[PDB]
Amino acid sequence: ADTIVAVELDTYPNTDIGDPSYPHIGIDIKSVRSKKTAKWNMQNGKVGTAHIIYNSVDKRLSAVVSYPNADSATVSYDVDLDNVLPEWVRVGLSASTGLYKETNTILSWSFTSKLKSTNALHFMFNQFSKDQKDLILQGDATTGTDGNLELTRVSSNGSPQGSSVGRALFYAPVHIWESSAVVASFEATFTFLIKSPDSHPADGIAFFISNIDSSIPSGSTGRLLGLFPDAN
Amino acid sequence: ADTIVAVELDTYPNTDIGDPSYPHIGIDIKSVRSKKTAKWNMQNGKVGTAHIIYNSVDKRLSAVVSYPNADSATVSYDVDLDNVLPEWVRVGLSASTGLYKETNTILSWSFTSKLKSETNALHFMFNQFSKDQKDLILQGDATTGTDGNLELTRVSSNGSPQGSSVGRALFYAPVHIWESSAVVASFEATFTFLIKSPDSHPADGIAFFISNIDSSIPSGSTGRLLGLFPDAN
Amino acid sequence: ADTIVAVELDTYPNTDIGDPSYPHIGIDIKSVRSKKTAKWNMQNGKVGTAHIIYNSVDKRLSAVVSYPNADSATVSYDVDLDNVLPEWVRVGLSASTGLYKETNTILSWSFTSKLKSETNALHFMFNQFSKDQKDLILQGDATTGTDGNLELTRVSSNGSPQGSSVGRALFYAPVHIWESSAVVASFEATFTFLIKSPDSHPADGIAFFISNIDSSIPSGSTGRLLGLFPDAN
Amino acid sequence: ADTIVAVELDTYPNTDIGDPSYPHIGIDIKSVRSKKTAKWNMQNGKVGTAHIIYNSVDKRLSAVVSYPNADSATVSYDVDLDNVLPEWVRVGLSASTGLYKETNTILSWSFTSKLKSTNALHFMFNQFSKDQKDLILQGDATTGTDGNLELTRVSSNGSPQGSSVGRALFYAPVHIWESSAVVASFEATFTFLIKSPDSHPADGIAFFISNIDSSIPSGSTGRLLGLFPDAN
DNA sequence: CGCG
DNA sequence: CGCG
DNA sequence: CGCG
DNA sequence: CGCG
Ligand SMILES: *OCCCCCCNc1c(NCCOCCO[C@H]2O[C@H](CO)[C@@H](O)[C@H](O)[C@@H]2O)c(=O)c1=O
Ligand SMILES: *OCCCCCCNc1c(NCCOCCO[C@H]2O[C@H](CO)[C@@H](O)[C@H](O)[C@@H]2O)c(=O)c1=O
Ligand SMILES: *OCCCCCCNc1c(NCCOCCO[C@H]2O[C@H](CO)[C@@H](O)[C@H](O)[C@@H]2O)c(=O)c1=O
Ligand SMILES: *OCCCCCCNc1c(NCCOCCO[C@H]2O[C@H](CO)[C@@H](O)[C@H](O)[C@@H]2O)c(=O)c1=O
Ligand SMILES: [Ca+2]
Ligand SMILES: [Ca+2]
Ligand SMILES: [Ca+2]
Ligand SMILES: [Ca+2]
Ligand SMILES: [Mn+2]
Ligand SMILES: [Mn+2]
Ligand SMILES: [Mn+2]
Ligand SMILES: [Mn+2]
Repeated sequence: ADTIVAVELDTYPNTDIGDPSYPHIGIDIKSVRSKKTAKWNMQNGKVGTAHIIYNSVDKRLSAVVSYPNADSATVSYDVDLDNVLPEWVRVGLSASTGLYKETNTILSWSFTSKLKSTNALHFMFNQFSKDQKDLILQGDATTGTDGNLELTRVSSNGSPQGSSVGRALFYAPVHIWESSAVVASFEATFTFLIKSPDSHPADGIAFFISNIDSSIPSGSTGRLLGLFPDAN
Repeated sequence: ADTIVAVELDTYPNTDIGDPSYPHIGIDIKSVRSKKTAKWNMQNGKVGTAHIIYNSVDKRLSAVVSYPNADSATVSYDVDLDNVLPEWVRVGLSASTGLYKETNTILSWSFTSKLKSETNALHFMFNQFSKDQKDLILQGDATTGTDGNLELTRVSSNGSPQGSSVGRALFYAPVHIWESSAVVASFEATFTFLIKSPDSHPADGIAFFISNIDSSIPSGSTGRLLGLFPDAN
Repeated sequence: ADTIVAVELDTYPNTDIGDPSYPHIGIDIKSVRSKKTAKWNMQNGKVGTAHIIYNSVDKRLSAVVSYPNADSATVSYDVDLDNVLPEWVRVGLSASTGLYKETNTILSWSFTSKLKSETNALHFMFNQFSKDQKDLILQGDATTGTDGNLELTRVSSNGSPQGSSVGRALFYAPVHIWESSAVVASFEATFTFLIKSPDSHPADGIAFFISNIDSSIPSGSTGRLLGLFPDAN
Repeated sequence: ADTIVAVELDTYPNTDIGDPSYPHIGIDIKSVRSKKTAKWNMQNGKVGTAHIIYNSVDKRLSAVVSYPNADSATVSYDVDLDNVLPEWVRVGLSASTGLYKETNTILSWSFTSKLKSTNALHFMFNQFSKDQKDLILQGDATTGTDGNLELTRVSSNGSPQGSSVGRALFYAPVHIWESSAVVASFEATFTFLIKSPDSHPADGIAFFISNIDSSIPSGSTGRLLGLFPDAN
């Protein structure tokens, strides 16, 4: 399979596969069964912000998700990603729907990698164009609509569709850990708009790191958030 | 053909095809016959530095090349790159040898692109090069890992630079260099190099280039063509 | 006197002292009588954006001012700032009112300086302004904390802009803008603003300026003097 | 007194005041008695590198000190700096000598602060000039010698002097924590050269954060590393 | 750039 | 939100 | 920029 | 590296 390290924004509780009984941010290592979660006060129709953090010193992958004039949700997890991910990886955003639906609109996406042995990579998207050549769009992902990236399908009228799954990956491979490295670090930021006219919103957005050749697994709509082929 | 916009560091004056009678920095638009050149006091065996700058406001592609405790060579040229290059491009370094030889060692390479239309941005910095660099497309004789440097032309096991060589490094991701509905667009590019030649005739040179995404080394672009051009038109 | 190099956004044509017959962006070297101006379609009540750029290679101080879904105004001027400004300077925003009035609200302000001689660098970005901003020297009527914005000229409790007002924000740290033994020197400056006037005569304007470290608002630099100049020479 | 948060590079063991029996990196909160230390293989005469890290999510101040072709030393400590430092602070380098001497040469100094409520500050020094107007030099600190910052005094010949103390602070105050802030972070980097012809080298270099008006305390040469007035 |  |  |  |  693909090797997956993700930060999940789960909006629908799949209690069948260990999700808590409420919308959660979670830190996912190689399994949709998060290794740590937190209660997340999802605001239907409000534009939200996600900062994900890791360095080689603290070896702690942390994330904050937050809305204007509101409290935040934090989740952290201690993991050596040098023992999990290959040296070279791709970084990406994923999203899915199932029986229930939501828009998976990405307005902004920023990512920075540093290796003091210094080597560096930084990209920032605030507008998305119709032909975004430095993005690998997989599944139902689309660019150009209001200058935003729409990871799952949404009607001309605006109505989000169900049983949808799509991903954006940055075109260039990233060196996220080096053999002879003193410090390695990455920051990742994105703003999003999950809006659902149906009061049961599903299924969620995730930042992920994966092997370079990563592709949407067979039937990864819904509970699998476009990352995992099974709920193991 | 490929569309090429390059900054050439010509160490070998090919007077035959319009090169001045001396080693020159030049600004090359779609032709190896530079549209602007300047005298460059190339120092055999010394590590040197190249800054290249362009913006949508000044629409002026400029370059400075320099060695520690020595004077600089500057070249500028007014060109709307929105009228020359496609929207999406790759940025790269090229180098060649021919009748003579030189090492075309790159120790560092930095590039930044900005589009305010609310800014979109790409920045990469290489100070070490690994044996398996997946964020680089090596074409021709180009190789990485030797002293953690990028060697664009071939170097014998013995350490001596080889002749009739040509190789290019391109950054893996395509870059958006201009958009119609953008207010300001800009790029900076920096690289350090080591041109060293045991032969007192050093040839042929190093160049920063921007090109169509799918760009590839032209056949027989060894020598005066610097791995960019198929002909000296 | 203070030495001033400024980019003026003149909303009130003072034809008396060489302002063109319309609202203009201008490049001001040591005189309010700009050494280059351009027609600026100022939009009352709309948030606008200003990019200002200069390098040691092109020695050309350039500026773009623009509002969303509208054309830009550009101005450039060739000047060696190494021949004008001292080595160390402060960078600042200024604004004034006089016969009429306007709000001189600054929502954002970004500035970057680089000296490669191995690069020395300074960058600050303000998107919020707090009530107690210790990294800013407010002079005159300038104030912070109102909506998290910087209000260079006075605004009544009622919300209406006041006349015969002048205030300036300077970044606390001195900046090294040029060195003798430097190969490349550069600065970028960005700020968003809101000029809104209930009076259909809006006055007087906003300006980015560089100046000697100890620079201070000249006496009676309200109005056509934009808080930079003591006289209209 | 001044309010002090420092990362100490202690080269001489003052066992009198809790220093371990060997050269250590340590994380100092309001006392020269570090709240955590680590063994540091100081290389006399070799140029070394120091990365210091903190964010509001992990609330963990961490540091790595290292030399080329050698293993590193790490020290971390969990502390809310919003409960320790005032909102506005100055960031600085300090160094001292006592009975025993060393050079306290700084070749490089970089510092970055971020507040997503984004506000930002970044300065990088690779050369130091004779009149460095954006630095507040206190005590014996000097700039211009080889383009380096010399925090303690060193003879024309090169010989480092004893009972010396000097500090560099960046001119501008820094906002290191905001009331209504989602994320706050700072990185700090500096290269240094501690060289001692006397085989007993003392006393050390520190990165510090302090109240804006901070000044070298009375008799803070030696064990006090130019930060503390007493060894409490 | 140096030699014929 | 439906099915045991 | 609009009014005398 | 000196002093109990
Ligand atoms: O109208 C809103 C009603 C609230 C919904 C019920 C929430 N409670 C709940 C469920 N739901 C059952 C799980 O399976 C439902 C069908 O599964 C499909 O739909 C979702 C939506 O995208 C997807 O995650 C699945 O993979 C699949 O596509 C619990 O388990 C629980 O608690
Ligand atoms: O101060 C300026 C130095 C003057 C150099 C004079 C040139 N020396 C020289 C020539 N002249 C003719 C050049 O073409 C012959 C060489 O051809 C091959 O060698 C070079 C080496 O890269 C290459 O540019 C060509 O394209 C070709 O591969 C000599 O014959 C000689 O020696
Ligand atoms: O499309 C361009 C608009 C044309 C504007 C015409 C000017 N309107 C105007 C004048 N003309 C003389 C200007 O000086 C008198 C005003 O003096 C005070 O007001 C301004 C406001 O900031 C200031 O610049 C001056 O320095 C002084 O404080 C009027 O009298 C009038 O109305
Ligand atoms: O020639 C090298 C010999 C090694 C030195 C001894 C190390 N062992 C040791 C000490 N030393 C006694 C502490 O006080 C000594 C005098 O103190 C003065 O000198 C130092 C040097 O800068 C300074 O830290 C003091 O504040 C004061 O200025 C231990 O305690 C221990 O273990
Ligand atoms: Ca779920
Ligand atoms: Ca040539
Ligand atoms: Ca005016
Ligand atoms: Ca000590
Ligand atoms: Mn989940
Ligand atoms: Mn040429
Ligand atoms: Mn004017
Ligand atoms: Mn200690």
